[PDB]
Amino acid sequence: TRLETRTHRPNVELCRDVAQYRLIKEVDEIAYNVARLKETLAQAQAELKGLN
Amino acid sequence: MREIVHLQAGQCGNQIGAKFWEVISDEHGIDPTGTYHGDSDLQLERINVYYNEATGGKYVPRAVLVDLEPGTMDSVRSGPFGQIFRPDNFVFGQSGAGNNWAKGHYTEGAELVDSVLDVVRKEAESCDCLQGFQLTHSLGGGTGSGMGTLLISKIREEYPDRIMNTFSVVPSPKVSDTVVEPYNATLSVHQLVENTDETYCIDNEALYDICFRTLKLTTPTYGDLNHLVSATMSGVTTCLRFPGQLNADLRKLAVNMVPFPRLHFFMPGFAPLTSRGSQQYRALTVPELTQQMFDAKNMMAACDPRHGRYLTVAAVFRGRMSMKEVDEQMLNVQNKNSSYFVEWIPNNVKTAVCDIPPRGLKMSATFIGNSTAIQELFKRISEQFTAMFRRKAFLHWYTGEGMDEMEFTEAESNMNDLGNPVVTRGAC
Amino acid sequence: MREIVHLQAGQCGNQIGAKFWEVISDEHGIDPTGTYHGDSDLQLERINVYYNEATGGKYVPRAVLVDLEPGTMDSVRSGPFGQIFRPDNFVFGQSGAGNNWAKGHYTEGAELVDSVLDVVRKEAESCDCLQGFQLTHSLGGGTGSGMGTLLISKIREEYPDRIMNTFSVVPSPKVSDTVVEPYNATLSVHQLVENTDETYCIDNEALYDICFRTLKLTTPTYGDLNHLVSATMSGVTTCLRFPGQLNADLRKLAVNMVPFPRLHFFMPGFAPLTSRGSQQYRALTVPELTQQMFDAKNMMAACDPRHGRYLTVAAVFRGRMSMKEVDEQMLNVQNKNSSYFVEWIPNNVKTAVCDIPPRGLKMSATFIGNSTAIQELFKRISEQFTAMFRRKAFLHWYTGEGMDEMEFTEAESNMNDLGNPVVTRGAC
Amino acid sequence: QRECISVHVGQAGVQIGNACWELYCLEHGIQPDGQMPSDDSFNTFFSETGAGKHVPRAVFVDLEPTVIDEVRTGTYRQLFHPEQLITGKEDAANNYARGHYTIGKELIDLVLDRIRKLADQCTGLQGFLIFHSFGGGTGSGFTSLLMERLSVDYGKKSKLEFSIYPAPQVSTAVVEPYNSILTTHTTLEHSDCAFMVDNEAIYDICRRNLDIERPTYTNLNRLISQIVSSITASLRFDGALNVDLTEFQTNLVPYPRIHFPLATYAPVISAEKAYHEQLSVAEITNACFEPANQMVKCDPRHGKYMACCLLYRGDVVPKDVNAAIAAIKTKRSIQFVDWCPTGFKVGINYQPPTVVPGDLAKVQRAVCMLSNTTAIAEAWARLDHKFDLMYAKRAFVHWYVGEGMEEGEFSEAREDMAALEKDYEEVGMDSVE
Amino acid sequence: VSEGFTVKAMMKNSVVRGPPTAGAFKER
Amino acid sequence: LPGNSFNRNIGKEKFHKSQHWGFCNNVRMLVSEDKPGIGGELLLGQKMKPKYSVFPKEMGTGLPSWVAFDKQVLSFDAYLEDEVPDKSQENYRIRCYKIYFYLEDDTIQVNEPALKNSGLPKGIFIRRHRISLPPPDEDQFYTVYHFNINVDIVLYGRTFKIYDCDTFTKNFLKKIGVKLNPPGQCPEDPYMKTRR
Amino acid sequence: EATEQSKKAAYGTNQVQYDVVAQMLEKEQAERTRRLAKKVQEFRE
Amino acid sequence: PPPKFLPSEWHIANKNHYHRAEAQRSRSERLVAESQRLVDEIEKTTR
Ligand SMILES: Nc1nc2c(ncn2[C@@H]2O[C@H](COP(=O)(O)OP(=O)(O)OP(=O)(O)O)[C@@H](O)[C@H]2O)c(=O)[nH]1
Ligand SMILES: Nc1nc2c(ncn2[C@@H]2O[C@H](COP(=O)(O)OP(=O)(O)O)[C@@H](O)[C@H]2O)c(=O)[nH]1
Ligand SMILES: Nc1nc2c(ncn2[C@@H]2O[C@H](COP(=O)(O)OP(=O)(O)O)[C@@H](O)[C@H]2O)c(=O)[nH]1
Repeated sequence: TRLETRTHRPNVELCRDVAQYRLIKEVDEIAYNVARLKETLAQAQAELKGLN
Repeated sequence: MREIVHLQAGQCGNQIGAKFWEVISDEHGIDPTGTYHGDSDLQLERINVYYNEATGGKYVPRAVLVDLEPGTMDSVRSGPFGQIFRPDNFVFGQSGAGNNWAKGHYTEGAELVDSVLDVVRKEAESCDCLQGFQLTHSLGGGTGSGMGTLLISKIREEYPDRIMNTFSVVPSPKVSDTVVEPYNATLSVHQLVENTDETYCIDNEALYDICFRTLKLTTPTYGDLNHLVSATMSGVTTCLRFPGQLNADLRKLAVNMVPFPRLHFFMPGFAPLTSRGSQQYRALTVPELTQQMFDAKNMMAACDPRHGRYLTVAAVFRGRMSMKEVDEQMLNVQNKNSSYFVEWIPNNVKTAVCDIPPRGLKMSATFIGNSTAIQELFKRISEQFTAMFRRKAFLHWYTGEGMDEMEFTEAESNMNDLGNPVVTRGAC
Repeated sequence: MREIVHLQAGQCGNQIGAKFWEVISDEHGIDPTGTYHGDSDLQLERINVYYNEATGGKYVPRAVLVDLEPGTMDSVRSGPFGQIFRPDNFVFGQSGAGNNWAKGHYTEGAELVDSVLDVVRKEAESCDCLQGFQLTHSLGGGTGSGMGTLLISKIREEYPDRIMNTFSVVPSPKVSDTVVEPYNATLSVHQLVENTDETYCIDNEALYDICFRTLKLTTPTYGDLNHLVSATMSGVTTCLRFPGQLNADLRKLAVNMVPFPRLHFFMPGFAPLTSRGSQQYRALTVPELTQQMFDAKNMMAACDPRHGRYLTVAAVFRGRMSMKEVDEQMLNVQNKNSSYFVEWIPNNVKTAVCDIPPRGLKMSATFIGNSTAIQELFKRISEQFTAMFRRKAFLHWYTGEGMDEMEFTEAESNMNDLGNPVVTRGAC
Repeated sequence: QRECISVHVGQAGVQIGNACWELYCLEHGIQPDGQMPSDDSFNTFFSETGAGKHVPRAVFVDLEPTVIDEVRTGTYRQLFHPEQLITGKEDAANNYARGHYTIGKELIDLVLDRIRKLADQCTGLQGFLIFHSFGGGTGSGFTSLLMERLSVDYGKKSKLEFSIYPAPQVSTAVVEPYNSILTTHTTLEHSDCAFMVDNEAIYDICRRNLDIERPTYTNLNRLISQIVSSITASLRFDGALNVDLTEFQTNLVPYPRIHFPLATYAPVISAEKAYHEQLSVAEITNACFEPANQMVKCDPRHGKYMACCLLYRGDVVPKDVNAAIAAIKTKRSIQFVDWCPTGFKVGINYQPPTVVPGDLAKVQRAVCMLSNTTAIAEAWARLDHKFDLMYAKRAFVHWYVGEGMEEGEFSEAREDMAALEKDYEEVGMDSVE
Repeated sequence: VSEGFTVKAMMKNSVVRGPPTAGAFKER
Repeated sequence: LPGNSFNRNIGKEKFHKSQHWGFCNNVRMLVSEDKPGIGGELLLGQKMKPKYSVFPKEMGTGLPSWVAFDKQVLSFDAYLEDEVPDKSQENYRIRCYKIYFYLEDDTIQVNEPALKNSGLPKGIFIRRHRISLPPPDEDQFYTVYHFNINVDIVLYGRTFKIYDCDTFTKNFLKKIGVKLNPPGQCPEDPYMKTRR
Repeated sequence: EATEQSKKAAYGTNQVQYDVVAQMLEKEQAERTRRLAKKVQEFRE
Repeated sequence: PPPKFLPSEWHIANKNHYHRAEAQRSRSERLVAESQRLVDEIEKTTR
């Protein structure tokens, strides 16, 4: 939502500031961490099958 | 509007057409259920060239599936894109060809051909302005040879001015699957001479060579061989399926590639072909596509083009690309290899370009070649036929189902009759 | 736009060029996957000398890998920069050289050289302006001695006006890694004399003596030795990849350093080399850089330059340096060592500087030397060769593979003939 | 693409081979049965079936049940293909002749058929590693018949042979002298590079180094196995300077006939002792030249070297070697024939030597040398004298002349062998010109 | 000399082999 | 930064070499693409390991899947819907299907069972082949773990709703360790209701 | 001239940094080898 | 009938069941600790 709001800046003010790349790396970092949760959840599910 | 009715004969034609319809459904955005889940409106812009409409906005192919045994219809239906055809179009008979051209032409095929022409008639009347028919069949063997020639004869009698595109699998010299392949090919090329408008000869040994030497696979199957058939089968007809600068439909290719009415046997080619490991390391451009088309290994027929002068050449490109580079490459090929092109046809290369490339690629280039080198194939079938026919083995089925020795003699004399003009055009 | 085709033969050539591609990918900014992650646009401006562009922006080296035994092919792939190479450029066979020049030149090398030449032509016509071929191989042993010389011969016959470079690891004076390496070195030098335009004679013990007396390592690796080779490999071809004042490419070095066509055997040298203790006792400037250049311990061949007068010296510096110091230092070396430079070639030293220093270093400089002192290597090879060829030992497996006595006779006569200019130029 | 069919002919061959496979199976992880527990390096000695059974590329062959009937009911009863082990019914009874001209013509066809099979199932044979035993029937006779046929059918293809050469003072059989001279008279033109080992020497080494004062035959085969793991290593593991089978010939066999390289391992220390040793690349190179670690009873200082092949394995920096080889080249007790300016074929595989739960200690570095020293002539001489001491009063000749061989051969043999004897002396002579 | 449509054909002064003759105007 | 002497040694004890360059069918390729480097380490690039099914120690005698896991298939029952003028009978069908999972090669099959006064295309619905996953992830295939009571399995754009398997599948999946869901009943087809 | 002095200063400091990095890493490899040897010794008891 | 087993196989089977249950529980507590680590690490780095 922050990036979608910052998209609507005017002509010159629409800039590549330090927080813009920080927000892009934030989105990529959250995707990476979420994927690591899904991998750990899949491992936990298969291990629950083994414990059963 | 221009539209084509798709006919499949025999197990080979049925599997080739099933792979073809998988490829066309993927290209035009149709799911295995039938519903359009696409990305661009150009897929729906010209979808009424192979797909009939419906209610519910999801489309049904205009394919008639002919076979003399009721198992390959079940296999095609059980396939992935198999429950997309018209169940009325599943025409089949409770009999067996037995790889007998006599049994595919003068018996039970001759009693199934009435229902075949009925469903063909219904599909052709449910149309606006027919371009023609395309039959997929194997030249050697039963069914698709005998049924193939019988349907082509009846359809050419019924519709005299519509195109006939027959993709025929010619028997290979190195390997074989039917004893009477010389008999069946010899008996079938005669009807393929005066009937079909474009016959494309595809050799299984050449498909072997392309799948192992260029594509460099380990375990290729008939699915992959029929896919190599289907890529060219779609690239020939992509110009009336998608927009493009300098388009060329089937007749605009046929006039430019058939200089004399019987010299319409072609060597097809597809050439953005790369091994899987080396796919990422490619620098795909128009000169590289031209190199791969004209190189004498991507031919899908077992006829080396260096053994005969090219009569006519067709190159149907796909993808956003510069026409100057295309003219560059065709002029350079003609200039550098001038003895392999005929001199009484100045600029014997026809060029077409389409805008939309196949999915997963950037530029495509399908190749059609009418050359002198088909004399090797036609003579090769003639000596195999004379070797099996001098002692008259495997002939009593044909004579008992109702043939005569002069029919086989006429067939071999007419393949020699077809071999002669290909020679006299290659030698001025 | 000048481009170079890289070629590597044998285990020694394969590992040297693998380290060379690692070093030059570090210099140009290419990751192991092939994408470009650089720092300045000067790396990408002339990246089209060693890297063919591809789709997706990944750059593929213009190198052909030749080895009769596909074991070092696996080693190169399993190394760090193994995914960067084209999978089609690995040309290998189902045989082994056995350290036999006969088995690398008159046998299965001949049935594999056609595929090598096809790959070479594919990498040479996908160009606009070719400059030269460079080959890395070992002078003593199989494959690289045999296939290296055969491939140089075939490429020189096909492309007669292009620079041919050969980085050859010569046999040692002290310890042999191949018993028949006098035979291999004689039979390879006989081809290398009347084929190539530049030859870099590199000795393992000389690279090693640089590795300890100058660098003060304790446990080197052959990876470190090929790094020392690759530094000179990159430093020779650096003005054609990076800007500067007084640029000099391969041919501009060749015209200056080859006075007569046979005397093109050079001694490479690369010497901003500071050790783990003496790096911080150092006052790095152009005069001491020239001192380490012209010191007779940074030679990469085991041949003492004080034993023979220099015919020609060239130095390709890299870095932002004033040229008064460079010009004055080379003049001072030529003046203060009068007995080591022949007087009939005034200012026999070529100076060429670039502006982009090797990553990490502020000011670097390569050194290439054609000297009278190359005669000792050929004389040691000749004397070991006549000591072995005298009693006809280790020769029955050359005659059995199909060579003759007269080929050894001609090679020995040619190399002893080559011993005559490289003593007459030292004796005026 | 690097495959090597290994033929073991004779009790020795099988017993020596049954000790090389324990190793090849641990050096590649392949379990006793043949199912790599839980990557493609095994394709030099083990084939992969659909089931996943890593099947060996060998043909254990003997003419008497016993020997092989223990590899078919041992801990490897499910690794070897039941048809790879080709046995017979009646042994050749220490009669080179019986196992070449009588009971040999009965198994040769089936043995050759399985080698044809094994070959096809390979994309690039590096050679046939044979394991005979100059002494008994098979080891003498069959090995000969194989060599001949395995030379026609499959040509050039290297045929490197490993032989248990007779001893200088021990010897088990009384007819040994005969068998040995006969097998050389018939396998001097159909071999390639015959490596050699004598039980007395390995026995001595096992007492002077491993401290085993009572060594058996298994304490011996295990070492012959680590020697082969060295020769065949650059084809399986990684290294700087590799060395394929085809190279151990064009570097060790000078003149055609002189194809009898000797063998010597380097760090044959034994646990406790290694605690006090640095086992450096020079402390193992020099050892390989020591006239005691030599695995064939022969002081090489009383002759002249012709070509050494040092194959190191483990932690061995490119320098250590160069420096060590140079130090050996400066020594006066290591002279080399004039016609060998260069006399070293070096190789450096990186895989550290493996450790079978047995004796030889776990080493971080090791070397195995192959020397064609001329001191092997004293051996051929002694052997010839014993053959002569008996062939005078035509001893044990009825036995051989009855099975089929023509007496003529007995003579012809010693005749040609004398030429080989002369050959050795000459290669040593220098030239004042 | 270049055989056919190979890479050796499209390189500067590359002479190309002609195709073989055929059975027309030839005795049988 | 890489200079002429800037390197490290390694303490590995594993130096296996994999034959990444070979021949099959007398042409030169990469043979495979999924073989590790030196010491069994995966190359930069390739990252795959399960691929096929990862079955537990049931029949873990070392025999492969095509021997120990012999002609034993897992059966399931499902249904679907669509509308295009050439039918079985009527709107809103619960067309019954029998799905088999063949264990010897990890494949699946969909088949048409029998209904009484019914003119369906009768027989095979999907041929035996290894069907991919619904594509967020169109590179993995269907293992045994993605099959259960009362679930939605997506095959070729068709959401088969599996409700009751059969006794052997219950026993086998109970052994493999997946908790089977409580069974459900297929809703009745309206024309089958009018016919019955 | 001051910028030039500064530039040379940067270059030299960076070179000395590289050298110290190398030396420390080597000290590490030295310890690593001793450990490997002592670990090998562990397998001999 | 099923084959009449031996007293040796009875103890071996019981011990192997014991070991399999214990090893599964050990790997299970390993994943419990790793799950706690992942959740805590990602919460802190997100903040
Ligand atoms: N490591 C090892 N070497 C063995 C073993 N058995 C025999 N040898 C060697 O084999 C030699 C004697 O065996 P052979 O000469 O091959 O006997 P043979 O060829 O089977 O002849 P027959 O007596 O007819 O059966 C001995 O001198 C040993 O060197 C063994 O079990 N282990
Ligand atoms: N391209 C392709 N060719 C096929 C396929 N299946 C069979 N063929 C070829 O078809 C040839 C014979 O088919 P044929 O006997 O005529 O089948 P029929 O028409 O049903 O009698 C064989 O030699 C096969 O090589 C396929 O799936 N794709
Ligand atoms: N600088 C350098 N030299 C090497 C390397 N590998 C091998 N050599 C040299 O190459 C020589 C042997 O190579 P050779 O047997 O001729 O290789 P072949 O061409 O495959 O026969 C040895 O004397 C080594 O000194 C390396 O990685 N770097």
